[PDB]
Amino acid sequence: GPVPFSHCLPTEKLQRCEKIGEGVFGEVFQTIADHTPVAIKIIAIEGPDLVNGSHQKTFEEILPEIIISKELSLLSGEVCNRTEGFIGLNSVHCVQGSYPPLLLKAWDHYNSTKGSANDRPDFFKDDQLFIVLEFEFGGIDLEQMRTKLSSLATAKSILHQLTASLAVAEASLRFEHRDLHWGNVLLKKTSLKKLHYTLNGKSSTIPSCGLQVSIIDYTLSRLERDGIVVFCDVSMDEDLFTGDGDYQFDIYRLMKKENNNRWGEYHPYSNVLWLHYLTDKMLKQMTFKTKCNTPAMKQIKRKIQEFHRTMLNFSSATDLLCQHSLFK
Ligand SMILES: CSc1ncc2cc3cnccc3c([N+](=O)[O-])c2n1
Repeated sequence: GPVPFSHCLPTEKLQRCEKIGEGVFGEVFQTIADHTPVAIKIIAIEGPDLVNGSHQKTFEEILPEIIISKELSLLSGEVCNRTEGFIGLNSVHCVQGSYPPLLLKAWDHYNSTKGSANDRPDFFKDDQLFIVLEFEFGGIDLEQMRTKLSSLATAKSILHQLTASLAVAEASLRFEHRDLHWGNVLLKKTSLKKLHYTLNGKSSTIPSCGLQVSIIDYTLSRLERDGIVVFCDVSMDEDLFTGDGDYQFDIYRLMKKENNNRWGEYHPYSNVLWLHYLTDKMLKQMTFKTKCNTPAMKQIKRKIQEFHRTMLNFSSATDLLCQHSLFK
């Protein structure tokens, strides 16, 4: 059956919770257990109350995110198709109860300093169900790092980490992220110079430039094992395809064109679209502490422009990884 919040967040862990993120879906908290930071994603399910102005998902509607989080976490421990480029999933729990007052306290501090688009989650009764996803702490998203990266050299490492991770997932799981906006790319300092991946049994390395990328948030994602497909059917969604003000909202339209509004099919070009969006973000909205002033740097800049100009003529992240000149 379900367990109380205390099962997931004993006193200690609860008292150390800071809010780090939010969406229509719910709330993300940072905390510490065994000296180790973790992120807690908390989602209300099965209830009749609107939350942040939308209906709660049923268990059946939240399953696909649970399944896909697990599958992509497991790639860190595989052999033929191995990557750490997704986020480690420590645990999943179904929780019953009102929202812990100590989580409300973390929620209020966030609302005060940063401000929130969400309802104060203080209106839940003691029968309310939540899914609690605990992740390894993956760092801070690429959006919030807009002005924080050192040079375009770092950009190349990020795009390489992202392409390799998506390629490994393509080969293993026929995976599409389908919502890889720069909010869903996390960066973390690493003292490792090379990062390792295996694709179809063949191991290579990517220079880190002191960063480790983690792809998050599998709420729109798709994959399959033994011809069983797990996905979010957005065939009948309206709002997803009517956004503007950012290349992001074009990718929703361009995905729907590629797959003729059939979201069960495998179209790995969706990964190429998102990688083009991210490459576009690197050149147009990221600003670096050190511009390209030396000759070897202006080369890296030209190769990323060339990437941006060409990558849409590749059929998958796999095709990019193995055929694009940026990665030779
Ligand atoms: C879904 S919005 C969000 N905002 C911020 C986050 C930060 C995270 C840090 N580390 C690991 C996971 C993290 C997640 N997540 O996957 O739910 C985050 N999610």
